[PDB]
Amino acid sequence: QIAPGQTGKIADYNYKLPDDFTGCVIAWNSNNLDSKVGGNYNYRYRLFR
Amino acid sequence: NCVADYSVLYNSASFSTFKCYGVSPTKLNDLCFTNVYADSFVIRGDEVR
Repeated sequence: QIAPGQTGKIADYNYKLPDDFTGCVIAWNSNNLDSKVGGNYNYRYRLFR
Repeated sequence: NCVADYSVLYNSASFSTFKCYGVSPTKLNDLCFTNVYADSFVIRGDEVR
């Protein structure tokens, strides 16, 4: 859902790219690190707005 | 002959896959149509695309 013109609880609420945005979208899997036991609360988000 | 409220979808997350080819997903509430036909069925996962 991260990209110009996308719709969703991400683009709509917590983090949004401009429709004219020019850039590079990068992602990689940290599951071997960031994942701790049952959950990691250091990373939160806005669910409702 | 009824009232279609599409704001419940965004307030409470339900649909896993939601897309609109002919119109915009968020404008379904602001713009209304005359007759609505819904074809309900079930298919295999790889048969969706």
